[PDB]
Amino acid sequence: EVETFAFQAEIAQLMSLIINTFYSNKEIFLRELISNSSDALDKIRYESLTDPSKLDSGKELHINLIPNKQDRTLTIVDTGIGMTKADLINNLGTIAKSGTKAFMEALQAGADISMIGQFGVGFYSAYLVAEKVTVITKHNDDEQYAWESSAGGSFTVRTDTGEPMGRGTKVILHLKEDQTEYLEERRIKEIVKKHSQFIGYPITLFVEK
Ligand SMILES: C#CCCCn1c(Cc2cc(OC)c(OC)c(OC)c2Cl)nc2c(N)nc(F)nc21
Repeated sequence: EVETFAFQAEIAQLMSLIINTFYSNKEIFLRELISNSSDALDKIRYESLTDPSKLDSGKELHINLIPNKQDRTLTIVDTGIGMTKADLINNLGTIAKSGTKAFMEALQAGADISMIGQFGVGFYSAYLVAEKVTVITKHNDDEQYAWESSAGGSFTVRTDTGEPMGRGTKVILHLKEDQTEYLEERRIKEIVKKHSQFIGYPITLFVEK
């Protein structure tokens, strides 16, 4: 069964602001998601130092960026720690509520949307460029899940029966019609170099086709 959930009103409000604010500097979505990847790869590596079996679902620690012009998707893939169903439905939203409030106050005081990552809610910058976001994820302790949302106040979760990933997270950005620049190899390399050049994991940019 596909389960449908309501976001918290605060998360829904942050999502509308991201969607609705005039703000040209949309490219920062990408460092935010790569930085999320990097932090998740730090967590699995750190956990595997006192428990080596945590890497039996895959030893390689890396980030892939995969454009697809036909589907109009940019996918950010990591082999980090992954997320459990409790993360997807409850834990992450509980934390997000307070980083939301702070981010919202900061914008009023004169901060801008690019600073979102400082408030633990940078994931939502995905909606600068994406009309829908699908998150596929598998943690050692749980099953493989698909989370999805096009904003509008709700998200769904379901067991994922697609191709098993081992361990880690794929964020599939279904791009808005006017943001297909983020599918172009030269544009992605530009942004990675500008904002993500010191990530301590190999980042592979796949090419089409
Ligand atoms: C916030 C925060 C950090 C943790 C959640 N998270 C994120 C950000 C994120 C935050 C969310 O709530 C604030 C969130 O819920 C809608 C979310 O949804 C699937 C993601 Cl991917 N990306 C990763 C990732 N690549 N890998 C792992 F393992 N965890 C991740």
